[PDB]
Amino acid sequence: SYADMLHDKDRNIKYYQGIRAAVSRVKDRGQKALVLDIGTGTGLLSMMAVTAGADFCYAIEVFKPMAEAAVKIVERNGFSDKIKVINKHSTEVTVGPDGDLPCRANILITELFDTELIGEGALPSYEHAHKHLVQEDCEAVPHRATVYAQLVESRRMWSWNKLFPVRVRTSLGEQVIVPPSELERCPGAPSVCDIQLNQVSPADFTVLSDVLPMFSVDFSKQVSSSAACHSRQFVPLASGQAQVVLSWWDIEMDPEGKIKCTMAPFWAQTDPQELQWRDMQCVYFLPQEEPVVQGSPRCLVAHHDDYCVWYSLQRTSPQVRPVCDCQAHLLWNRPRFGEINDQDRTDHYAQALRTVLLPGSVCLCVSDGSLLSMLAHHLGAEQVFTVESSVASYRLMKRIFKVNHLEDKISVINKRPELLTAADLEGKKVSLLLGEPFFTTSLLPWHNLYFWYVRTSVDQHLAPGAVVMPQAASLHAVIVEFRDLWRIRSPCGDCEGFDVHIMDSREAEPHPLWEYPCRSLSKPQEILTFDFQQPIPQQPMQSKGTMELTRPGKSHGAVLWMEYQLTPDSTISTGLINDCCWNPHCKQAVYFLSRSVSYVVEFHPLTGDITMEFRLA
Ligand SMILES: Nc1ncnc2c1ncn2[C@@H]1O[C@H](CSCCCCNCc2cccc(-c3ccc(Cl)cc3)c2)[C@@H](O)[C@H]1O
Ligand SMILES: [Zn+2]
Repeated sequence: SYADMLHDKDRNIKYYQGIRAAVSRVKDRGQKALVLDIGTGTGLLSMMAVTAGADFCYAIEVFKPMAEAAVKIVERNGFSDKIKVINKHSTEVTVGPDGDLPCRANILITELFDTELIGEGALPSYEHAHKHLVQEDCEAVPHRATVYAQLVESRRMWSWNKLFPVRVRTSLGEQVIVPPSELERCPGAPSVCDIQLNQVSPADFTVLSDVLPMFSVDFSKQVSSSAACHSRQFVPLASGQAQVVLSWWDIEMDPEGKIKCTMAPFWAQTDPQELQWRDMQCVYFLPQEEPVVQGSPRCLVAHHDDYCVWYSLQRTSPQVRPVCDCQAHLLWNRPRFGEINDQDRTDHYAQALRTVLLPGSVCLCVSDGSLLSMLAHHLGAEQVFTVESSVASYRLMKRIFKVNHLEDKISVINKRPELLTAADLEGKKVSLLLGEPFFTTSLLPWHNLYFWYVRTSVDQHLAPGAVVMPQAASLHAVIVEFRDLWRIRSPCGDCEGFDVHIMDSREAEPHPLWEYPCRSLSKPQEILTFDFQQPIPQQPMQSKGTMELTRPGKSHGAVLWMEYQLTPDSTISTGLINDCCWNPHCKQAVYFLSRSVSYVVEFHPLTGDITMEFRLA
């Protein structure tokens, strides 16, 4: 997490300018400059405050390992005389004879901000600090933040929050899978969706409002963690369906507002060429979509408690954070909603099924919260068994079956799919085991090989000449140059003249690369192939190999992903779709390196784990 904090020169330079100005304001009134730095991490901002002329710094860090690093970094840079590191939560910190501080500080520095601004406890930390740790009449860096909101319509972003009608073409015309009405009514998951709006095509949404300033936090004055709401009257820039609130904040480092960072996306700033990349923006969903009309004014309401923000449109006439009362939002993350609502993807799976559905086939469907079972039945399966391994998921799938009048056409088995019995299949044999494959708990692409393990575990229940779908799957890699993402894992070593070197097999990281532009240096190479049609070989699959770097640029990482061979005539990619183009529904794995790259990759059968190394050569 704290590798990103150092690579952000714009953040560091602005904190440094704020700290110089805030220490000078205090020294110039003839006063002792006493710094309280809540969330010191490395101590960088405490080291800045001393170079600026602060008399002492009290640097608070709750995470022991970081506290201990901060102690060593302060010593190496020569600041131990003027910086005391305290390993506690700021709310446990006291002023007194047996206290952490001898007296209240008069310069308050923090970096307790996430994408939502208040999600890392800034409101309660600042509250406790003004109450107990800081003088009235005190400098704060940052001085003030402001949260902005922009109302939009976005089929694509609304497809992260709602189940749409799903179409399949049967022999006897086109069929429609409709969503349970309670989904349509749900406010959705009571949590922010944090995205790089800079990578959203301006075609994917229509702006309905100006950028509205919704509220400000003044860090120099007493701050409340109390629930509040802020209403802004606005004039719709156009007519359409109010669906999504795009949000971001800016900070001012000084009382005059001269020193400023903003998280604003490209289209809300004056010059795209002056943009400074961040490791971003918020996407919220209105609890109901509703039409707005050009010229015809409405009131957008920002709500917040001590950690959470949420949005409503005030009724024309005319508060707990609403929660999911439909189940779906607790089982399906935003990407998964988007994935299920991709009609081209459903069409591609439909055509795969028309192929491998021999007359009177007996389908077992394996994949969490999957619509394949409904497609299978609509396309002429004799009988459909499906596995849902949680009660919540069992109940949601039964609910979707019921409202589509298929409650007696599809059997849900509520077990771990590998532990399935002959009686769960009503003594019938499976002619067609099928899946996406998708499982809720899969973090890396190959975790979905759990499908293959299940296929192995249930061999004895498969009819002779049983077809599997996917029939096979392959691990693919490509070496890439990242526009920006390298900074997430690239040691700083020197940070504004301060030495943080003490801060600066390898597990591949999952990342939604549709949000992180990059270009291919190698050609894409198939690394391992998995034959689902057969059991898992109980001996590890290895594969040494070479990838020739054919266009120039810093070889930043190997991007790994799955492809699934559905039928012989049909394949689908969770990685490259044809700057690299990435399937926006799945996370790809990145191996960070640290005229050719060489690899050892090994798949382990007892686990599904894959160990790998990528060395330049
Ligand atoms: N109350 C606490 N007391 C003591 N330690 C405490 C307390 N809370 C927390 N921590 C510690 O503070 C430390 C920090 S937390 C927060 C985790 C990192 C979040 N940045 C990531 C990020 C994303 C997006 C934007 C920005 C950004 C951009 C510009 C500007 Cl100008 C300012 C910020 C930053 C950790 O080391 C915690 O362990
Ligand atoms: Zn819900």
